[PDB]
Amino acid sequence: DTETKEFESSESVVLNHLNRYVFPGSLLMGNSIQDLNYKPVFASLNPITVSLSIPAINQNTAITITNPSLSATRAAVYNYLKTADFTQNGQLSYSIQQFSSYDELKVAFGSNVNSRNLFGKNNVEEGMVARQSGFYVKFYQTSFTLDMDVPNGSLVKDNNFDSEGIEPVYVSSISYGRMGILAIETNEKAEDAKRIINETFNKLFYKKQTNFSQEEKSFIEGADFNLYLVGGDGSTASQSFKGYEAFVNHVSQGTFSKDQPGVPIFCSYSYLKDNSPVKTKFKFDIKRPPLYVKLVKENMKDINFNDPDGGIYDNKKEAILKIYFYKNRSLVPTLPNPYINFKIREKKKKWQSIAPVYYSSLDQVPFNISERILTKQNTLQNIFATIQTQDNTEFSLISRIIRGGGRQNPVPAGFRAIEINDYELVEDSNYIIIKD
Repeated sequence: DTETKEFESSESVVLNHLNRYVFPGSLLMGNSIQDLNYKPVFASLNPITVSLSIPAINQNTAITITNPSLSATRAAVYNYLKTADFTQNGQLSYSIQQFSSYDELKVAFGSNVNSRNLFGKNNVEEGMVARQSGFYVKFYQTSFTLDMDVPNGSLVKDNNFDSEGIEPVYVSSISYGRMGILAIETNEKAEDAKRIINETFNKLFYKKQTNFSQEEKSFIEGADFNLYLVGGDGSTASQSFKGYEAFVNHVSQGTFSKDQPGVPIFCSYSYLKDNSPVKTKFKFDIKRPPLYVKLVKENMKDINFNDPDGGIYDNKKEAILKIYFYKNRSLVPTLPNPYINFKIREKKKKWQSIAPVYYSSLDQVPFNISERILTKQNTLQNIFATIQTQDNTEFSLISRIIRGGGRQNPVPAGFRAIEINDYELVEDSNYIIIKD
């Protein structure tokens, strides 16, 4: 049981192991950019004119690459920056979004990249956020950008090239600098997590401060972090840590220079055919995670109405039945999923006799048995739900035993009436029962 999700991207995050294919005019297979399995198309390329923008200082220029290539692009940029003003920290930006599956981070990367495998995932719970709440933070510093002009005709010189009948594409714009995508898992509630996360990032990443409150410090020390960073310091896979000082080192601004001016962090593509912009429509399915339910008795009351002078002892046991919902076996609370019908079995054991019957055990009583199933639905407002079994009360009778021999032989023995109700969850295809 999955959830299909569709998004469209005109821009892709450049993974650390692929930045060699990302430069202005880089000609690639039209079917190799969606899964980041870049396949260069070998062709003779014409000169290109690209606009170099340093948005942190609000400056722009125009460099020319006669023979498009990564080396010519590196040489062109440096030989401009070595004579011009540049930036140390670039243009900062971050965006905070909640997520439940690491497959949803595909959208943050703007491609059909195996995001869960990239973040160390890959039951379906393996690719699911474990703690109460999950948020990812896409933060980046843009040092400079390269944006091609529309070619005057074709970017290619000769149409004699092997693209395997696939209409090729070429890298038409690139943004350079440093980018991280930080997954955060907190047992805190989402409203509080989102606020604490925004507050701590405006402090460290933006303002470079570290005067966190104890609330924010406790959030950091108790949160699970998993970062994928694109940069000179970037790994090919994510990195899972759990530390404040580790949090402060990683979320901190990076530095740029004329010798290290930033790596390709995201890029856009055009078609070689008509020089039109490229946009991909993606579709991925999120396997719905399981629902765990536990039946519990609460507000339990054991009442004894005893008449030792008349040899009658009435013991009534009661409780409020309650089902609790969880997203995993670690009892992380969750709001129930819509349209699940929670089923509770009531097995009743009833017996009575006008005259005391001296059974040595309740396993000897000839009980009259009856069973029914209660059904609870539409409970999507709380991480638990009360199970009503009677009229005019949230309490359910667990036990009701009256015994005794009467005024004559006023012993606490014999049996006059027994009613015993046993309760359990009924197996369903939409939830897994947890019974202690």
